[PDB]
Amino acid sequence: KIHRIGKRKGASLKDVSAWRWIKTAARHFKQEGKIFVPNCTEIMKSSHGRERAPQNPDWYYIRCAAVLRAIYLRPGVGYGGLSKRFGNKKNYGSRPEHTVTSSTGPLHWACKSLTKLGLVEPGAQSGQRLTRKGHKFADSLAFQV
Amino acid sequence: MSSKTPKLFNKWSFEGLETSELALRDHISTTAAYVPHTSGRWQKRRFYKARMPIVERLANGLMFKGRGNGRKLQAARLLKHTLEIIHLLTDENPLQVVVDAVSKGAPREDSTRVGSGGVVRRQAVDVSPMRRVNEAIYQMCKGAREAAFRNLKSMPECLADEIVNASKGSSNSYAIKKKDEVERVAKANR
Amino acid sequence: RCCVICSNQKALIRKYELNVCRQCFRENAEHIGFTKLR
Amino acid sequence: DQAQVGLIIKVLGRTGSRGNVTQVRVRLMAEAGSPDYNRTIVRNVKGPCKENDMLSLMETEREARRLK
Amino acid sequence: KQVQTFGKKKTAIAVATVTKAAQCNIKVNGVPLQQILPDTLRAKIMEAITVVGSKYYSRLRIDVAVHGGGQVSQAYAARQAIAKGLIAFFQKYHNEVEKAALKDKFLAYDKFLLIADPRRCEPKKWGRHSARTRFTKSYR
Amino acid sequence: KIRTKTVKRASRQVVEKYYSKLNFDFYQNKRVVMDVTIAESKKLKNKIAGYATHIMKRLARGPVRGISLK
Amino acid sequence: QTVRLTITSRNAKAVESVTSQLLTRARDEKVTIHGPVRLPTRTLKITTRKTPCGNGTNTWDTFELKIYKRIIDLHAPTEQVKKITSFTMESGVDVSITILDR
RNA sequence: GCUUUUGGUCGGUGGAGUGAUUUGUUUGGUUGAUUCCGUCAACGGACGAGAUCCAAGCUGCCCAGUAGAAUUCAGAAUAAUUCUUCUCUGCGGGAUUCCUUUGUAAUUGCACAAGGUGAAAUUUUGGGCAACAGCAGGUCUGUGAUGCUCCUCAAUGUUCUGGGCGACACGCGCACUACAAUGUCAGUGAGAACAAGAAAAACGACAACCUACUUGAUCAAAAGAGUGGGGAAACCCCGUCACAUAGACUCACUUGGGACCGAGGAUUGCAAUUAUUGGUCGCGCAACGAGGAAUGUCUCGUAGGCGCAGCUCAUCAAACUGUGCCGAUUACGUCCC
Repeated sequence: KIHRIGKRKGASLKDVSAWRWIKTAARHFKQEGKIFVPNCTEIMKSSHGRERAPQNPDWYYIRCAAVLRAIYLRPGVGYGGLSKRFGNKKNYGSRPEHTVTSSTGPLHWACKSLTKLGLVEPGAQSGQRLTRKGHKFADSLAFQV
Repeated sequence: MSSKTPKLFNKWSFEGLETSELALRDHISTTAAYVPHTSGRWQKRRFYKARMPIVERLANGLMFKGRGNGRKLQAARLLKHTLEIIHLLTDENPLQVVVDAVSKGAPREDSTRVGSGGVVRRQAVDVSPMRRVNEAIYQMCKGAREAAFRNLKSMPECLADEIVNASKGSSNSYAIKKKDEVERVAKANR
Repeated sequence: RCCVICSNQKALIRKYELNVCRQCFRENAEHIGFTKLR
Repeated sequence: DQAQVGLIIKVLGRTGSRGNVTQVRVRLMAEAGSPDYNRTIVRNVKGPCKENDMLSLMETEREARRLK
Repeated sequence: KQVQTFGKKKTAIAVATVTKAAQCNIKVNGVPLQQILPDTLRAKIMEAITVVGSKYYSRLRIDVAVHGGGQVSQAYAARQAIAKGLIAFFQKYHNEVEKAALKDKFLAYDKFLLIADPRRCEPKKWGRHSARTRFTKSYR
Repeated sequence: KIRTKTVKRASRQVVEKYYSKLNFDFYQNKRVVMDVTIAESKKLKNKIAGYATHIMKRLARGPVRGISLK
Repeated sequence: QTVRLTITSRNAKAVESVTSQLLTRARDEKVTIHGPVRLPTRTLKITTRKTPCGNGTNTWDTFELKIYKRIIDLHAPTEQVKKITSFTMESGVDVSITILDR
C-alpha cells in the first residue's frame, strides 16, 4: 500500500535516500566533465560539489510520475530565473544539455529505456524504508526511530 | 476541546486572550485561527478591518516595500519565528504580548492642521479606536525595516525586539517613541 | 513587403494572420468581418 | 491613571477642510455610583469614527471646536 | 455510495472525487494531506477536516483534481471541494439534521465554501498600464 | 436606483391598464409584465416590474397620478 | 464510413441556421445522426492605433472576429450525404464538409 | 486628438422685450446623470444620459472520438463498462430597490442607509459607444484622396543600384522605461509544485511554420542532423512562491551592479566590420550604498511584485497589446490645493 512519491514527500527525501544508494553503491555512472554548469544561465560553479548528485532520481521520479518524457520535457524540472541577464528584463529557459547523459545512467541499471520508465521500479522498495527509517530525527511513532 | 473548536498557530493557545486597555478593548481581534493567511474580500466595506486576527493584520501589514516579495507565505514564515522567540523570551502567550504590544504603541491623541487654506494651524485632535489599531501595526513593523536594514546580526529578532519592548512600554521601541513624541506635539500645542 | 492596397511598404503592416490590410488602413479597408466591440 | 474612556454619542458632523477630523459629542465612559458625566464635551477625532466608539481622552475637559 | 464535487478560486479548479471508507486519509491534489510542503497551507487544508467535526464525521477516502491556478489558489480551490465534497454526502446519504449541523458550523466558520468568492483579475485596457494604472505624465 | 421617465411612464401605462398585477410580489408582478410588454431588454422589465409594484402598493395608501377607472 | 461535419462561419444565424435546422433533413429522416456540440469559439483580435497621424490621446482600437465551429457526426449512408447536404439551400458563408475517418 | 468625465445641447407654436435676446432648460429635494419627483407662461417634441451592445462572474437546455471523470475484471509495484461532477457552446434564467428596520429624511414624492436573501447588492463588474458647438490642434510620410506650383531625362522620377547616414561622444539639459544595492530570497546551488489568453503554412514550382522524441554524447554551452502530426481543443512542467534541503556565504562595495573590456566560438543571410547569445571566460578597482527641491496614478483581486505569449520578425524587446499567478496597507472622506 505504498506508491512512488505520494507516501513520502520526495522533496529532499525520496531523492536523497536514493542518492546515497546511488553514490555508495559503485554501480552507477558519473561522466567525466563536471567542470561545466548544469543549469540555465549559471555563472556560479555548477554547485558546491555533488553535481550529478542532485540530478539522477529527478529523472527517475520525473520518469515515474510524468510517464513518457525526454530531453525536452524533463528540463521543465530544471529551473532557473535565467538571470545573469545584462541590464535587461530576465527571462526563462531550461537545459537540454546534460539531459542525454543523465538519462543514459538509467539506460543502464534495471530501469527501462529508450521509450518508457522503469523495469522493476526499485523506487518503491528501496524507498519503502523512508517512513521506516528517518534521517532528520523523523518522528514516525514512538516505535520507529 | 480535542483541537476541534480551539485553534493553534501550529499548536498555540488563543483562548485565554483579551486586551488590557478599555479604550480600544472589545474591538480588537481576539483570535481563533490557525494560519494568518486567509483570503476573503477583506475590507469590502467601511469598518470591516477590525474583525480579523491581528495575526493576519500584522502578517497582512507584514511586508511593505515590495521587491520580489512573496508576502503572506513569506510573512507567515517570519511569524513562525517571531512569536516563538517572543513567548519564550517573555514567558507569556505571545498572542498576549502582540495584543499587549498594539495598545502601548499608538498615540491616543494627535495634532493636525485645522488651518484654512495654506495657513498651518494647530488643534489638539483626539485619536480614534481604529487609529491605535492601525498606526500601531503600521509603525510597529516600520521599526523592523529600520532596525533590520544593514547592521543586523539579527535575522527575525528585529520584529521580536519591538514587540517585546512595546509590551513592556519601554521607550526604546520605535513603536512607543512616537506615542510620546507625538504627545510632546500634543499637550504642548493643544 | 510592399502590401496590398497601396505601394506603402510602410505604415507598418500587420502580418498577423497574413491578412495584409494596412496599405489603405484596416480602418478604411473593412467588411473583413471585424467588429468594434470592447 | 490617565485614561478617561468615553463613548461617542453621535457624529456631530464632519469638521475641517481636508475631510479628516470629525466633530463628535463624547459621553464620558466612566460610570460611578455618583455617575460623572460631563455630560457632554464636544471633541474632534483624528481618523475614521463610528457610532459606538470608545475614545479614551488623555486631555480631558477641553471645550473643543467652539472658535474655528 | 458516492458523490462528487468541484472547487473553484479565480481560475483554479479543484474537483472533489468521492469514495467511501471511515478509516482513511486524503491525498493532496496529488499527495497526502500530511506531506503538502508549505506548512502554512496544510493547517488550512486541515481546517476542512479539523474544524467542525474532526474525526466523528469524516475519514472518507477522497482524491482531488486541481488544475487552473497557481499554488495557493489551488490550496483554496482544494478545501472548498472538500467542504462542498463533504456537505454533498450528508444530503445524499444522511439526514437533514446531520447536514444542518455541519453547514451551519461552516457558516459560522466563514465562507469556507459558501462560494468561490468570485474575483477575477481585471483585463488590461487601452494605453492604461496594467489596469487602472495610467501611462505617466511629464512636464505637466 | 433612479428610474428614467421611460421606466416611469410605461409602468404607469401598465398599472393604468392592468389590475392583473396586484400582489406586492415583484416576482408575480414581473411575470405579468414581460408577456404583456415588449421592451426588448430584460432590465427594462426588471426596472418596470420593480416600479410597477411600488405603484400598486402605494395605491393602497391613497390616490396616485394616472388614477384608476375606480 | 461515419462522416463528420465541420461548419465554420462567422455570421449571426448561419452556424445555427444550417446545423440546427438543416440537419433535420437527415436528422428526422432515414439517416441516423450523431450530434455533438459545436467546438469552442475563437476571436481574432487586432488592435491598431486610431490615429492616421502621430498625434493622439494614445488611443487604440480593438477589432475582433468570432469563428463558430460545429462538429456533427454520422453513421454511413452511401450517396445520401451527397443528397443530405444538398437537400437544404439556406445560408451564407457557411461551410460544406467532406470527411472520412475510422 | 482635444475642448470635455462631465452632463450638456436644440428647435416648433405660445408668452415677455423696440431689440440683441429670453422663457421652456427653475427655487427646493434626490441622483454619476437637464436622473427623478414637485413646483411652474409655458406646452408638446429632438439629441446626449440611460438603455442597446461586448467580455467577466452563479445558472438552465443541448454535447462531446480534437473535453474527462466513476466502476467493476484481470496484470505489473506490499482491457470492458456506464456516465456529465469537472470542460465545450448557441439560446436562455438571474437583479429588481425586493422584503425588514416604527431607521435618516419625510402626511405626498423622489429616494438614502445600516442590515437580509444570493454567485452577484446598487449605474453587478470592466469596457465599447456617445450630442451640440468649436481648436487655423495632427496628418499633403497611409492611400489613382485631393487644389495649386516646384521638379521632368548627366530627375526632387525609378533603381532587390552601389556605399554612407538616420545611432556619432562636450560625462551637455530633459521625458519614459529595465537593473538594482538586502540577511524580508539575501546571493547561488539543488529540490517540490502548478496558470492563461495566443500563434503556427506558400504559388502558376517538383517542402520554405512551429513543436514533441532521440540521437549530437567516450565528453563543454548554444549549435548540427534524422525521424514524428498539427490547418489548430499538439499539447499543460514560466517565474513570484514553496525547501529547512540541517546546503554555501558571511559588519562588507562584499559569495550583491552586470558596465566597460580584449581573445575564441555557434547562429539567422546577399552582406554583419561588435545583429544576438543557457556561449564560453578574463575585466569587477564603472557609478552606485533609500535618494535635494520638485513630480507621478488607482481604492479590491486593485496597487505592487512576478511572468507568459502577440505585435515588428530572415535576425533582435528594457516598447506597446493581451492573458494569467502573488497580493497588499489608506481613506468608504472633503473642497483646503
